[PDB]
Amino acid sequence: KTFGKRLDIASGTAVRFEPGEEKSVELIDIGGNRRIFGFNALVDRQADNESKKIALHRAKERGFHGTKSDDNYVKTIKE
Amino acid sequence: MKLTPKELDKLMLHYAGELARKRKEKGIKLNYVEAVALISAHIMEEARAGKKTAAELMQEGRTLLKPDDVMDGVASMIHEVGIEAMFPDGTKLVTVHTPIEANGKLVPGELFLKNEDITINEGKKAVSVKVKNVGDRPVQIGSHFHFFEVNRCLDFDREKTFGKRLDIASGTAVRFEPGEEKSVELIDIGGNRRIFGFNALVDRQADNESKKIALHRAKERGFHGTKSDDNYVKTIKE
Amino acid sequence: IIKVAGEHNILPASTNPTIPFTVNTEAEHMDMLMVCHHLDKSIKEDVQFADSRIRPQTIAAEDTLHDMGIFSITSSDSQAMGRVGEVITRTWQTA
Ligand SMILES: Cc1cc(C)cc(-n2ccnc2SCC(=O)NO)c1
Ligand code: NI
Repeated sequence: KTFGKRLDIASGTAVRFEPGEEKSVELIDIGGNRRIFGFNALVDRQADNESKKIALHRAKERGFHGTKSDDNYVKTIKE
Repeated sequence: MKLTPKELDKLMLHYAGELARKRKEKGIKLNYVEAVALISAHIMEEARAGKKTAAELMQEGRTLLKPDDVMDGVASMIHEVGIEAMFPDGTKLVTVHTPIEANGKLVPGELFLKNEDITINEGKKAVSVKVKNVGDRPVQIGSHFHFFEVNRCLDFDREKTFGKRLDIASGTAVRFEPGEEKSVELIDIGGNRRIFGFNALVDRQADNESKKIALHRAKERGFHGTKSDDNYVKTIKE
Repeated sequence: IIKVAGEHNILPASTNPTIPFTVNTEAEHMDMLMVCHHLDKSIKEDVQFADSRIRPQTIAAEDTLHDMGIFSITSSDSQAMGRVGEVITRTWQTA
């Protein structure tokens, strides 16, 4: 539910999570051309529904918590 | 005649041998050059005659000079004499091993050694690993090869050999016949411990982080005896 | 192929012989397709190929997609199913 989104807070501020802490946050869509490069190299391309499946598969293989991508994933020619 | 340069060189060698034979007939003890020339010229003439094999000439070359026929020190200087000669089936190489026995005490270039042993790889503690060749072809491993990355038909506990090499003399090797099983001694690789090449299973700094990647790569490529657990977690650069 | 005009990374263009959609458009394009591919009406595979190519439904949709700002560029395809002196005129006819 958080693909292509960022925190809806004042620009330059932050949200802190202590160990064991649980809370809710507010998220809004990234603007502009929505081209996402860097950050953990899970996307490195245009953000859309096609790139979301690749990003979820990459996140599951690298052990990011809470990522659910189905078994029998079909690879593309450029991943 | 259409002589080649090879024919001219061999003609010169033949007459050097003839001069040595004339000096032997006059009762003169032969030196190093004369003895080498005499043996070479005799082998070339016997091969031209065409009645003997090369293996017979290898033994016949050892009877030409008695120990009393040469000067003191000649026999220790001549370890082998090689000569190519044309047989009826073509040009072959004939090597004569130790043609003259020695009879005096003069050894030119003699070595006088101490009797203390040399300790190699001082301060390196070794471990012992049992290795079995389950393939059908022989395998031989050198002293400085990264032992983790040897031929995939060798079966051993590969986890214990990461970053290690054989504890033998530098430039020697250990041989495994098909079906053979034996133990070897391994010590840590020195220097900066940067391992590049060999099967491209590491290609980076050797440490505990790089060992997990190497074990996963070795299991995917079918190297025997590699144990890496299921549900492996990939990194950003593998 | 028309579904890619909704995507973010695509810059979509139309050529002028299909705009604006007129009552002579389909027959003209069908007869152009029969000449260039050397098709025959007596073969069931050439007829099946031609009916999957022309498609008056998507041709009719193209004008409305231009009016919505989903198509963004007009062009000629000059002397290769298109008319090099009519790009501006056919744009304003469609508007
Ligand atoms: C509908 C049509 C019209 C014309 C003049 C030619 C073709 N035609 C023939 C072979 N291949 C093609 S399609 C390439 C094209 O017309 N522009 O790229 C199709
Ligand atoms: Ni064209």
